[PDB]
Amino acid sequence: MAGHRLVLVLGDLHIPHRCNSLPAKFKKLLVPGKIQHILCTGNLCTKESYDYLKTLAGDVHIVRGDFDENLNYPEQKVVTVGQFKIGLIHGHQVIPWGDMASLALLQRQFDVDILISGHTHKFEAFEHENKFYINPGSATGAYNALETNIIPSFVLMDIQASTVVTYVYQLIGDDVKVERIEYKKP
Amino acid sequence: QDLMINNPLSQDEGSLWNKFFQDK
Repeated sequence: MAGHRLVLVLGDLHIPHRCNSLPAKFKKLLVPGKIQHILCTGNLCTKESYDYLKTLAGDVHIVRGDFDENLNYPEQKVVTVGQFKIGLIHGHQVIPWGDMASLALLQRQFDVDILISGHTHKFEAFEHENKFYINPGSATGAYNALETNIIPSFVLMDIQASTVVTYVYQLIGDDVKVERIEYKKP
Repeated sequence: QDLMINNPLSQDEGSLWNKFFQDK
């Protein structure tokens, strides 16, 4: 397992106004000393949650959600991890939410292999036009302005060579379900 | 293929990732 890069992807926590904490079964998995980078879609919404992320990994990347208190977070970011250029945006900018053509234009504009967005509180992990799209969902299962019964989720990317293995963690009541999706750069 | 065991955050004894982190 040496030479892998593990990247946590999460957001739409909405602590403390909608939720008080990540779920206990998620905190049991999210332990220090494993994850190298964190890419957060935003909506923390306060420093308490940022400080929590810093306990998991030193390298924490956040973009500005519509409800974040911290107006210094950037609107969007592009990072390179391994062979992959990765875009990050919270996604309230996309109307209607999750709109494929909108996201595909961002992919082009950012010039990224993988585009990460949030806002919908619905996980996504799929390939379109040989690019990869991720949405980690809401790690706390916070409601959104359209939806009340949200499954908590987060994502972990395992990046090695020209492959990313994307793990999706979902809390179904209080049992965890994991899914794996592989993407290989063309 | 049980992804509860086979994922990088697995806390399962049998997990290869778990084994990897144990070595420190």
